[PDB]
Amino acid sequence: NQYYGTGRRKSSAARVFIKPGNGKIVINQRSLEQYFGRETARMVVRQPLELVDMVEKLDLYITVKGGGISGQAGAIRHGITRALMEYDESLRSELRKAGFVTRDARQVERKKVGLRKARRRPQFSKR
Amino acid sequence: RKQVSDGVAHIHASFNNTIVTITDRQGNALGWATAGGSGFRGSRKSTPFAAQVAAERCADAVKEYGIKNLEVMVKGPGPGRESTIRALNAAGFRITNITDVTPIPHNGCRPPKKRRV
Amino acid sequence: IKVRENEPFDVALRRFKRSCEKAGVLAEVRRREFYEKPTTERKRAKASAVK
Amino acid sequence: RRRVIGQRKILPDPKFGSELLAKFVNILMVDGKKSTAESIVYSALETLAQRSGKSELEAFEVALENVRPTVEVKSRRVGGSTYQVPVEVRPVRRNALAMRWIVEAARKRGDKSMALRLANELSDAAENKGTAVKKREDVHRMAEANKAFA
RNA sequence: ACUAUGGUUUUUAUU
Repeated sequence: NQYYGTGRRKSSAARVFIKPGNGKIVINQRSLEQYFGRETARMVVRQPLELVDMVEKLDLYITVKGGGISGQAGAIRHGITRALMEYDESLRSELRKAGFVTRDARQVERKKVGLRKARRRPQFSKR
Repeated sequence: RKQVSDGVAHIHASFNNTIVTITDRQGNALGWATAGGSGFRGSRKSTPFAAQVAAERCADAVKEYGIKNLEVMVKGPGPGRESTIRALNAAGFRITNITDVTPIPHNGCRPPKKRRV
Repeated sequence: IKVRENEPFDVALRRFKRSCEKAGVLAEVRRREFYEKPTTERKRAKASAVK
Repeated sequence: RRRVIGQRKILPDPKFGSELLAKFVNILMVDGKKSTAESIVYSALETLAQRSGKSELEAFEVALENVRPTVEVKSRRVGGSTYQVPVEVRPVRRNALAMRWIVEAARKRGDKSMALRLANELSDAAENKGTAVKKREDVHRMAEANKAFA
């Protein structure tokens, strides 16, 4: 059976399929370490995968487009947990235990009016 | 060179110092120590620790004269007036009595009143 | 208590928690018509003062 | 059991032999440019083993055993008074502070920057010599001249 | 009762 999960984060969108079978991982029809190797988020997608042990009995197939690498990796991590919680509903209790089934507390908000980036405090020295 | 066996310990606690002196069965001071002589300054000479090590250094100031029993005389209100006893209870000799007296008692002697005036 | 009480004493009398300023006091014998309670034993919550 | 512990946060490295790593490479790090602060792993100690003696298996372990903070002295409230007290250096800080405290000679020694600075300050720290050690025993005695209540 | 620690509030004007 083909267990499906979508995931999205900061202008990036991903789709994940999980199947029982041979322990392989494919992304955008490339190997997991074929074009990544220096990017600071390239390992965070492995966090939920050791919870059921890696690359011995489960087939992964990932597709992604849009945004940048830290967005794509966070979208893929939650797409993996949304597919993995269909494969076995008792993993829900274990994915909560590590924070991997929740949308993280960083998302894009609309531009606060004027004032450059509108987050910094302006000049208030007393001179 | 000889054992005195019996004597008296003289303690004082002030708001700016702590003093411990030990006397033989004839009233002769064999050794003395103060918290100011222990390197401390101001009201820090009245800390419970400075009072404990001043007593420990006074037990070290009588280590050879051979003591088995004594009584204690406690003077003054200073905060060192409890911790000074713990190093003397570890000096290796018995404490037969402790006479406790503070100067100029009046008006209830400043205990905590616990939600009273 | 540290420096606020020296004496020879590190012991304390345990009559002063949930007995004073309340129940009671600002609302003395206010409701339910009780006449036992810790509010009658509040005359034991003394000394404290004078040592 | 769901919400329990929660575990990890950081993981132990099989090759570095120290858990201080996640706070050791946080030193001289600006605008999030980590690789310009991580530039001392398998480089500076490879040079220390070519500037003072031989090997590097215990040099960073023993330097922070020789330079070890244990007490700190602050003005602290009892209400309304604010007595000076000695307090013990908190267990998660106790060996993680001194490695960030060697700065009052860094712009003066002329050691030719980063990994070559580290290859000289550790050979003083491994004898409790040189920078900031006179100030460490000055705090140790700032807590000896007054021990407060314990 | 103990952050050791800062002098004292100008002659005096009169929308």
